[PDB]
Amino acid sequence: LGQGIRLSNKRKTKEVIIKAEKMGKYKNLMREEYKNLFEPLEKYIQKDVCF
Amino acid sequence: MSLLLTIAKEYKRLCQDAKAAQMMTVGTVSNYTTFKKWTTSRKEKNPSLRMRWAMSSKFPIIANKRMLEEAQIPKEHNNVALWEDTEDVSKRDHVLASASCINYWNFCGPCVNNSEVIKEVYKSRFGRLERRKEIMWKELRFTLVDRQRRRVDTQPVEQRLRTGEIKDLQMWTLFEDEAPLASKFILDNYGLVKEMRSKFANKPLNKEVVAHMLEKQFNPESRFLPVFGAIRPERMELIHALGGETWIQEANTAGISNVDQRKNDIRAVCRKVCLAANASIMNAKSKLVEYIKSTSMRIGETERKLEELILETDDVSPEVTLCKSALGGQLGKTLSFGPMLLKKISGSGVKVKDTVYIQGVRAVQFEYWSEQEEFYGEYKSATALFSRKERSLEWITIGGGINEDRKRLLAMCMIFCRDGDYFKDAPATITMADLSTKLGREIPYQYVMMNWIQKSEDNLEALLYSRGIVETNPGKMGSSMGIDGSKRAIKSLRAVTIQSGKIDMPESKEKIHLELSDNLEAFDSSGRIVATILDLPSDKKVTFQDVSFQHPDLAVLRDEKTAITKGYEALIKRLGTGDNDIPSLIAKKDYLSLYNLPEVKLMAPLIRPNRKGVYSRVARKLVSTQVTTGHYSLHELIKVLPFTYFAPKQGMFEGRLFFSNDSFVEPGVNNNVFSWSKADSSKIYCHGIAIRVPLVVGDEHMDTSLALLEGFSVCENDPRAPMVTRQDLIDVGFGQKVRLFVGQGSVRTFKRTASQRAASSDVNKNVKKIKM
Amino acid sequence: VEPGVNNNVFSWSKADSSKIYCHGIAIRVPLVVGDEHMDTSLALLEGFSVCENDPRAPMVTRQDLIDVGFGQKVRLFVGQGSVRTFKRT
Repeated sequence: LGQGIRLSNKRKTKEVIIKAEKMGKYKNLMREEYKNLFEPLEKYIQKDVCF
Repeated sequence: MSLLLTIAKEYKRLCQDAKAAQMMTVGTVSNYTTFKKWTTSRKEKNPSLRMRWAMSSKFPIIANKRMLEEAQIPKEHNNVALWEDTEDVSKRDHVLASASCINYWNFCGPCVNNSEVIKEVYKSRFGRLERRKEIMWKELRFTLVDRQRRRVDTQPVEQRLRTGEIKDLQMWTLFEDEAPLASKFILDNYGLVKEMRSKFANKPLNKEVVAHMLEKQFNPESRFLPVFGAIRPERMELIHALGGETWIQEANTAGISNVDQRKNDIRAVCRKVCLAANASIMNAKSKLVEYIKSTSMRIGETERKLEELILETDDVSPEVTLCKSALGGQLGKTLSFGPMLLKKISGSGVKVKDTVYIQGVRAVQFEYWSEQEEFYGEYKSATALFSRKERSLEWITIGGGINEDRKRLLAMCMIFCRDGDYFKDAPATITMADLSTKLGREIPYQYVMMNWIQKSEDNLEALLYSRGIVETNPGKMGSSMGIDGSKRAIKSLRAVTIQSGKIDMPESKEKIHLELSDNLEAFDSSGRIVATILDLPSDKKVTFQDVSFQHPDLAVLRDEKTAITKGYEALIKRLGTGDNDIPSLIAKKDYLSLYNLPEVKLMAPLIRPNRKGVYSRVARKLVSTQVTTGHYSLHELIKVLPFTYFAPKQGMFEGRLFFSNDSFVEPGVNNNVFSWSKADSSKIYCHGIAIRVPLVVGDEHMDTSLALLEGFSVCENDPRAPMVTRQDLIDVGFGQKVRLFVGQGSVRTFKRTASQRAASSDVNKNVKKIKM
Repeated sequence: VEPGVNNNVFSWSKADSSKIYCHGIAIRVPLVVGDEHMDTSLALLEGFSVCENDPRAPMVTRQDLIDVGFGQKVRLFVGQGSVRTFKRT
């Protein structure tokens, strides 16, 4: 999986960066379209890759 | 019109009374001001209470009556009252009204044609708004803030002026018929007046409001505030939204309002002329004053004289101080010892002599002060509060933020106080050669040690060692300073204390008149030196933009362009009053006598010799064409005249007129050799140098009496000469007299003859002829 | 045709001065010359003469030539990327 998503506050003055291996750790934050596209595949993820 | 007749009838009725006649007869006009106070005097204790208790009424406001009838503002629009016929007790020509009436006007009332003039009336506040929109905010963070208190400016302002220079500017822009005699500030700053005048002319305006707003547009609001971070008018204007004692709203505000750039430019120029004049050995005083007055510089759009900016600035730097001293400008009580800044809080003293041995035995006199004194001191990002006592640094406290700055500030204080044994027995490294006299000019031992420190860091380390070092007592561990500049150590210097938190800059709204010597060192009614030429940087090369050093010593051009420029200068100086000058000749339409001036004859050798005939034809054509009719441009004859000296001939005119050094002028377009603009019509730029055209006659572009003021002068009053207005003032003949009304309650007699001489020379020369 | 330069219609060069090309057709000269052509200092411009190269001299065009003087060197293009210096007379 490519580079992971990024977080940011409302004004975008601060921005966190996370890798792919940790996207399963912050699923509660990602948008819906990005969440529904990630949960059904969470089963197949191993560390940062997809089987 | 009918109004004028009404005013006349009113004056008559009023003179029929007895007391009114006596009061309008005694004294001068100034009494008006007095009478303006004895009337309509009434105040209130708690206006808030009376506002909530007054607006609760039916008709709480007053308003004009005739203005409402003319606007056809009804009464009882929709069962809601708007006003009623009555007479307020004070005015007697106003009628009660209600607040609703105001809204009525704003919604269905009479409309003026346009109101964008507002953006000019209130330029300062729309300027605030515009600068704000271009800020890029950032995150907000929490922490404690080190806010130092000090005096700063909160209003970004271009061309800061004085108060006497505004009270007149408010006249030539708004009330010109009632204007007084032209003052020097006006004649010099003509383009400025023209600029402020173009906007507020032929506009519907309330002028009292505009006049007050002009005062605000030229005021740097100086305040004593707590402050943090950089110091710039753009930040100080919105400091309330950048940080408090516990928070900081980060934001970048670096690229806006361009104020400090002008100030650093001014200081660079001042350093230049100060060093140049220092190059002399016997006239650095007169040399410096001459270099100053012979220089000009651009500020935004306008062209300003250096000596005028120097007497307006407030930069407490060792360069600006000297200049302001040469020009007799008063200044504040701030000292300067090398790069640091100083200010005395209390104490006193007087000079005393002492000596030191440089190498082996070589006695050298150095002075010190015999008493105790207390000082605030400021180096880059570091502050200090110290005390000296009879050639000793008694104590010192520091509140800086860097180790390097702390060490340097402490060292310069030790030097400033002659503390240590080095002032008792100098080091071996120094010698008689390093002592003084680059070329004969001695150097007090102080600045000797100063440069010895700035030379190598190890000298600074040794000097600090000159201060006692001891073991850090218990508890004082935090308030102690090592040799590296560390907030704590096991062994620290002696009688030194550190702290976090800058020290509050002292304050005093005092002014002092100082003087200076032949070595450019200012003194203040005492042997103390406030400024000098050894405390400023050695040298550096800089390329100044928009500057004019029209003085020989300050010039790099070759003799050719200089010859052309001097020819143009001489040709303009003939633009004065009196017959045989070009204005009289134009008035008489004697376009022939211009070809025969002596000035063109002195510039003639400079014309391209192989085509001098062709240019002559073309040149003469333009002049005759302009003079015969009357529609001429004063800035074009002065350009083409130098070519009309020879005899016309035949040939193809390409479009340009060349000199003998492959530098040309083209008739109609501005180029590098001769330029001018309708904005500032009182300047001619030749090879960058600026040349001031006198104000004797006004062509089509110049459009007021402002262009005639350098041609008139006052003379013994003569009741025979005629009395005229300020508009017919253009139709008098050179050398004639005319009476006129000036300002208010004053009549005088003028004569259309100029006098180029000033008072500076007629005073200085005759003075120097008295010191013999 | 243009002076001081070569062209398809008319061309020639040194080391072959006995020939004159015309659309590539070499023609012969009924005479012989080794120096009659070597002096072209006056065949480039009308009232000027070539002189030693000097970069200090300013570039000009063919129009401004009218307003030049004497003792005033000037560079000028004599062809495609070929610049040369000239002096009046």
